[PDB]
Amino acid sequence: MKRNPRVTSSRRKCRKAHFTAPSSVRRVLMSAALSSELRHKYNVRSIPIRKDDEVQVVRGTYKGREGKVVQVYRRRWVIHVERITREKVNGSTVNVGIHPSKVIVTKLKLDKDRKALLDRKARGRAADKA
Amino acid sequence: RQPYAVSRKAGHQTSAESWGTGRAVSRIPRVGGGGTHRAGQGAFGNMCRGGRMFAPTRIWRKWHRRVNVRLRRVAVASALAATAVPAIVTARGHRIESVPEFPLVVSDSAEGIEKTAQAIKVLKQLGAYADAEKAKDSVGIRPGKGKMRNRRYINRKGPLIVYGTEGSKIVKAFRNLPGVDVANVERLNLLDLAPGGHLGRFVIWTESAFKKLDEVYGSFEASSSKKKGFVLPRPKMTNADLGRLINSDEVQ
RNA sequence: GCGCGACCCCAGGUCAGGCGGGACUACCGCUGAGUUUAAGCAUAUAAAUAAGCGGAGGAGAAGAAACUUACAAGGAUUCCCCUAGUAACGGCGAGCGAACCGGGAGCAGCCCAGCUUGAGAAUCGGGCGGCUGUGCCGUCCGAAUUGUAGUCUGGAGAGGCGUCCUCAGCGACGGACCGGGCCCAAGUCCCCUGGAAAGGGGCGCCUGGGAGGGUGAGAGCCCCGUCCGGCCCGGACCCUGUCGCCCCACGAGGCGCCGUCAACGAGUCGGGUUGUUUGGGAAUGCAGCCCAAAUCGGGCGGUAGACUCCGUCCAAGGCUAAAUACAGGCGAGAGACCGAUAGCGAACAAGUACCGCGAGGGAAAGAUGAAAAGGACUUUGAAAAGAGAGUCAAAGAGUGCUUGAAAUUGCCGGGAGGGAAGCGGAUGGGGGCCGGCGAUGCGCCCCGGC
RNA sequence: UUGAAACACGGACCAAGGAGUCUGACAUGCGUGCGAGUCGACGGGUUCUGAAACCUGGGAUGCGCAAGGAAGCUGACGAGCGGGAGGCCCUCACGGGCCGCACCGCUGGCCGACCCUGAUCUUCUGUGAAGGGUUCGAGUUGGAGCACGCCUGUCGGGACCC
RNA sequence: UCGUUCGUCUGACUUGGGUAUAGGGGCGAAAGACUAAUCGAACCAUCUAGUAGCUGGUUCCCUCCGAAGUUUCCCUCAGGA
RNA sequence: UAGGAGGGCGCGGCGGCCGAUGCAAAACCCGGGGCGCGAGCCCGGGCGGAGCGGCCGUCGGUGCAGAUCUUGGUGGUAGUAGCAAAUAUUCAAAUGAGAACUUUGAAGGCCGAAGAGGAGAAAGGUUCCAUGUGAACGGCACUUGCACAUGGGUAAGCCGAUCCUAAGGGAAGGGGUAACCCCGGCAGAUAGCGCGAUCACGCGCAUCCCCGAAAGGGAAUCGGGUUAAGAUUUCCCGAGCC
RNA sequence: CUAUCCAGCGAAACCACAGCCAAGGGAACGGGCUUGGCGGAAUCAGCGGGGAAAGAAGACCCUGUUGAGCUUGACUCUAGU
RNA sequence: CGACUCUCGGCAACGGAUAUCUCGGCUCUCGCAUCGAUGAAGAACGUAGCGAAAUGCGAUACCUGGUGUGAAUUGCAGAAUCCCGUGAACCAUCGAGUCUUUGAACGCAAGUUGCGCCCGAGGCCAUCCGGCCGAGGGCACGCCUGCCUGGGCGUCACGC
Ligand SMILES: [Mg+2]
Ligand SMILES: [Mg+2]
Ligand SMILES: [Mg+2]
Ligand SMILES: [Mg+2]
Ligand SMILES: [Mg+2]
Ligand SMILES: [Mg+2]
Ligand SMILES: [Mg+2]
Ligand SMILES: [Mg+2]
Ligand SMILES: [Mg+2]
Ligand SMILES: [Mg+2]
Ligand SMILES: [Mg+2]
Ligand SMILES: [Mg+2]
Ligand SMILES: [Mg+2]
Ligand SMILES: [Mg+2]
Ligand SMILES: [Mg+2]
Ligand SMILES: [Mg+2]
Ligand SMILES: [Mg+2]
Ligand SMILES: [Mg+2]
Ligand SMILES: [Mg+2]
Ligand SMILES: [Mg+2]
Ligand SMILES: [Mg+2]
Ligand SMILES: [Mg+2]
Ligand SMILES: [Mg+2]
Ligand SMILES: [Mg+2]
Ligand SMILES: [Mg+2]
Ligand SMILES: [Mg+2]
Ligand SMILES: [Mg+2]
Ligand SMILES: [Mg+2]
Ligand SMILES: [Mg+2]
Ligand SMILES: [Mg+2]
Ligand SMILES: [Mg+2]
Ligand SMILES: [Mg+2]
Ligand SMILES: [Mg+2]
Ligand SMILES: [Mg+2]
Ligand SMILES: [Mg+2]
Ligand SMILES: [Mg+2]
Ligand SMILES: [Mg+2]
Ligand SMILES: [Mg+2]
Ligand SMILES: [Mg+2]
Ligand SMILES: [Mg+2]
Ligand SMILES: [Mg+2]
Ligand SMILES: [Mg+2]
Ligand SMILES: [Mg+2]
Ligand SMILES: [Mg+2]
Ligand SMILES: [Mg+2]
Ligand SMILES: [Mg+2]
Ligand SMILES: [Mg+2]
Ligand SMILES: [Mg+2]
Ligand SMILES: [Mg+2]
Ligand SMILES: [Mg+2]
Ligand SMILES: [Mg+2]
Ligand SMILES: [Mg+2]
Ligand SMILES: [Mg+2]
Ligand SMILES: [Mg+2]
Ligand SMILES: [Mg+2]
Ligand SMILES: [Mg+2]
Ligand SMILES: [Mg+2]
Ligand SMILES: [Mg+2]
Ligand SMILES: [Mg+2]
Ligand SMILES: [Mg+2]
Ligand SMILES: [Mg+2]
Ligand SMILES: [Mg+2]
Ligand SMILES: [Mg+2]
Ligand SMILES: [Mg+2]
Ligand SMILES: [Mg+2]
Ligand SMILES: [Mg+2]
Ligand SMILES: [Mg+2]
Ligand SMILES: [Mg+2]
Ligand SMILES: [Mg+2]
Repeated sequence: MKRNPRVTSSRRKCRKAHFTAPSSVRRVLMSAALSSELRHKYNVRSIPIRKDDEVQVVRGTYKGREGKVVQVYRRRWVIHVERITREKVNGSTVNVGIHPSKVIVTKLKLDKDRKALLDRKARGRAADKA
Repeated sequence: RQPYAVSRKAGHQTSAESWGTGRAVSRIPRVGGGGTHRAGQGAFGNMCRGGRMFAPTRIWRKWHRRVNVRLRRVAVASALAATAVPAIVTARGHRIESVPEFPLVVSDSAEGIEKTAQAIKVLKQLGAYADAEKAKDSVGIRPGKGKMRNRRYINRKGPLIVYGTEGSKIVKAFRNLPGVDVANVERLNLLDLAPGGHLGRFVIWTESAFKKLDEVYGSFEASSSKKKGFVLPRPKMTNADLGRLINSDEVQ
């Protein structure tokens, strides 16, 4: 149960916050989980998903399909992954939509900012357990 | 409770006026003007669409009702007694079937516990964990309108833990457990001791708290309670056993 | 053939400045009804209200007794409770209606004018220059003697004397309060169903975290969050907490005595009369006009009057937090509230479309799907479309598309009818439907085994 | 409406909405608590889901505990009778006797307004032994009340709706 | 409004545009005429959900009890005590 | 009957208890079976696709057939009343899916110029012109259009406005006013000073500011050409004028 | 020229349920009730007897302790003079 | 047998009730104190590769700048150097900027983009070492402090 009398526990406000969040806020909301191998290696559970990351679907009808992130299409709360597609009636091919909370990031697109971000998150999870 | 009421001005933001008689329509006030579907439509009536309600609710309803200070204390006394009767604690729905004794008093070593995991062992060593099981298992979404009025989940009641010493930590070991409530000994609440208005809340007393009860409520003697102007209520019937009275030698 | 100085007025696109308008919740001033009630109606009531005209702030207004009381008296203002539906007022009708005492919240008191620089305007503004720069310094003009400063404000005070007792500032680090950014527990393990597992069963784990939300169906462990707190950045602050240097005075203040002085607000008070207002009643406040003061004097003591005594305060100038109010603004948090004819008029390009010359009036209108995967292609047709097909768990969920009632309508099957039909009781014929619609078991017995 | 099948009015049909409520004062009844008391209702303290709960004050706040007078004022000196539920004593028991609650009836005492009365005492205008009354009181000779809750009723409010 | 028929047509004539008068006010060769289809007092918003002893309506079942149109007073006679 | 009371039924929340549901919740549908005197209730079948129910206490914007009730939807009337003023059309051909209604030609008629012709002021605002067009709309129809869609189009020293004053309006100082506002001749160092001068001074100051007319007053233009749509005089050619 | 018939287009008023009469009774003039007369599908064009036909909460009259315009020797006031 | 009318059932229409929702409303509580001549509120017109409305903005016009974050925006198209970095973004936030015409609205007006005056950087010639077109910018009213210019026998002094 909440203690901070500045955070709202109302269904109406919490939904408004979610569905009217700006782009800089959807990056955190559309966050994915590290794989078992990476969670073991970086000591972080989950990260905000990036353009060139590699994922594996773990819940959809496409469960067990791996691929590369090709678009983090924040305006629809979705990511398209390479070759995760279906064909339209006319025969054209379209990329199907995946929510970041139903994939695991099997490989990281690491940068200077990502390395620092992994550090800060790793410094944290240890700072409570120890 | 918080008050609720309609807007004071609602249904009364039109310049509508009755056409009168002679036009083959009822005499309800109507919206004048023209150029829109609103023109000529009824207004201000509780039968009209867009009108104000009959007897609009006001915030100066009587939300809060007063009870005598003494009647509050009498009812708390009755609720406490019923917590000590196994048949009534059973009948009110608590699984009390492996508990050793009623009243259920546990040592003061419980006081210093810290974790929800620590609290779970204590309930297991009593016969208390089964009742806490039922509370957690019974959690579901509230049927009806309340699930969208910020009251989405409901559950059953578990046991109530009463501690005596102020400033303890079992407040924080038990709070994550659905159904389980913690109370301090001096300031007990009737809403916990008889929730739903039904007698028989399952109470786990700490030894620190069970010994303060005689301090708090006193006896059948004047000025013995910590409370002022209070004496425990006496019954209308000293022994309620109709078996013993009806089948005594004196009456037969 | 003057030039003076001051007085009162000019005009300046002179140097520098400040004014007006906007918003309505709450606040200050003015002005000001009637509906209504009195079972009629005129005083009364509605109401010192609505409308009208203005003025402010974050609060505003009030405020430090020309007060109450009649007591062993109390002691600024405001607000709550009580006083109290009371005293009073009232075609004494309908009705109306405070205050003192008492109990709480919060408490805080100040500053002018006047006799009192005269060896000396010691005061203040502006230009210019400089610097440590919300100010200080120099200098030159000017204001002001028809009075700037200092003293002093009735509780006093000026004087006089007197052992005595009291006084200067800037550093340094912070604590609090204020805003912001980040970081932080545990399963997505095995089987089944399903389009989808967030469902069921198995086995586990977190919990100072089972508030809430998202994610393809009731998710603590999938994601954001929540608990405990950690960190980094930036403020305003003028409140206090400690270390450093500087040491407060012959000026002022306190305190002890003295009795010589002892100044205290004028067309104002106060009285008459008129109108309004009030619970205020031989007149509660206010305002017009007339009369018009006093200094052993003035204002009060809720019945007008004269005298004796008694209690009480000192108007006619000014400032002053806190406790209080808050349908507006901005920023939050909640709810036994409403659920698209409800809730604001407006959940939506709603004060919109549209109407009116105008002042103004003022709607209707939410929901495909988990995902557009929104129906390629063939065939008939001028086309719209149809028939096949394709997508989908599903399209019979097909772009006003979740469900999809009634009124009313078409088709198919059945039934009946000589100027209504429907209806209540009877039953007969047809239908249509009902297997808990309706039983086959129990007692003696003889084996042949359990 | 005395009287409706009416040549009385309203009603073409269907869906949805649609009218004795909230509040303040009082009253009777009922329930709860305490009881000559009873209310903690403005505050304060405390309270980690709670605007909740819990504690505190009151030696005088409200109502009650005393009334009659316009007022100045004065302020209940202690009740008998008839009938009575019920209990007890007697009788073989029918019948008798004793005590008798509530309630009904009857007659009184006392307080007060008004009238009447007057020993003694006293601060000379007060007191009041005795003795009163076809008078009047929402009096006393029964302490029963206070708080909360609900229905009903009267009234004020938009006040059942138009 | 239309058809036919009518009145007047150098005049106190017809007419456009500009301008003046605004609600117990205007303007009137006077009809209470006209003042934006509104006139014996326009229109708009508000006071205002104005008041009505008067008309209309007033939403589920069963069971039990069950009336009055008469008295007195009232500017009382369709009302109330 | 009016009226009063009791006991129930039903709707939506809240505190409690007990439960159903993707092996199909709610809602709705039925010539399905039953229970209850009744309010109502239980089950079956179907449709639907994610929520719901019973019991105790408690609470309320809690039960409709009416109100010339409110809003929405729907009938019968009824393929009915009706589409009838302004004299009138006809033949061939083209086009086109389709022609009484479009286009060309021919014929027959009408307005008869105080016009059914050619141009403007007000008012409108793109209706103008070209190209194309599924629906709607053009009260039959349409290939069509004043509709819909996409584009294009308004050229000035000389036409106007602009300048001047009319009736009249606004207005500074001043007068009134609680203030919003109301008063312009009331006469004030009235606003503005004007003119000659500059290389500075002089003179004079009288009835005085602004607004108000695309019909009053008024600097100046004519002819000939040109576009799908602009011009008679805005563009081009020539010739002038202020 | 309509009406009429055809192609195309296509309303509204009104509507408890309806729609053949005679007498009786009845809220004293019935489509429905009582008793009789009768009574046979489905359609077209007209007509104005009836539906006490539609239109409009009678404007006449009365009532109301509802108004308003106007008047005056009504009551109470008031600008002006 | 049929037509018509009425009726029962099944299916199909018509219509939008019901159920289930909800970035909306309503109510209560809390914190704070911030418009304008330095031109506000309000009005108008513009502004995007493809936009009418709403939202945003102002000729620097769905934005410029700084800072934080750290790789998108998205209906289509395009530059993409913008990817271990001065670095994407219909991102957040705010200090630097811009801010058309109006409006208390201010040079006079207004059914007018109408009608004046003043200054003036910049350029041209010489009718001067002045004059011509200027980019930009002023000119409202009342008031206060100072100043400059001036008026009147109002009161004086001193003269002539
Ligand atoms: Mg009608
Ligand atoms: Mg409403
Ligand atoms: Mg007044
Ligand atoms: Mg009123
Ligand atoms: Mg009256
Ligand atoms: Mg009345
Ligand atoms: Mg009257
Ligand atoms: Mg007002
Ligand atoms: Mg103040
Ligand atoms: Mg009282
Ligand atoms: Mg009053
Ligand atoms: Mg987590
Ligand atoms: Mg699972
Ligand atoms: Mg959830
Ligand atoms: Mg977390
Ligand atoms: Mg007076
Ligand atoms: Mg003051
Ligand atoms: Mg609405
Ligand atoms: Mg609406
Ligand atoms: Mg389906
Ligand atoms: Mg569907
Ligand atoms: Mg769904
Ligand atoms: Mg549907
Ligand atoms: Mg149907
Ligand atoms: Mg048939
Ligand atoms: Mg039958
Ligand atoms: Mg049968
Ligand atoms: Mg009658
Ligand atoms: Mg009749
Ligand atoms: Mg009637
Ligand atoms: Mg009718
Ligand atoms: Mg209904
Ligand atoms: Mg008391
Ligand atoms: Mg007795
Ligand atoms: Mg008696
Ligand atoms: Mg009422
Ligand atoms: Mg005629
Ligand atoms: Mg003629
Ligand atoms: Mg003629
Ligand atoms: Mg004319
Ligand atoms: Mg004219
Ligand atoms: Mg006449
Ligand atoms: Mg009403
Ligand atoms: Mg009647
Ligand atoms: Mg409700
Ligand atoms: Mg209702
Ligand atoms: Mg209905
Ligand atoms: Mg009814
Ligand atoms: Mg016809
Ligand atoms: Mg005709
Ligand atoms: Mg002519
Ligand atoms: Mg054209
Ligand atoms: Mg047509
Ligand atoms: Mg002009
Ligand atoms: Mg002209
Ligand atoms: Mg002209
Ligand atoms: Mg030319
Ligand atoms: Mg036809
Ligand atoms: Mg007959
Ligand atoms: Mg009839
Ligand atoms: Mg018959
Ligand atoms: Mg026939
Ligand atoms: Mg016929
Ligand atoms: Mg007829
Ligand atoms: Mg009729
Ligand atoms: Mg009538
Ligand atoms: Mg009467
Ligand atoms: Mg009258
Ligand atoms: Mg008279």
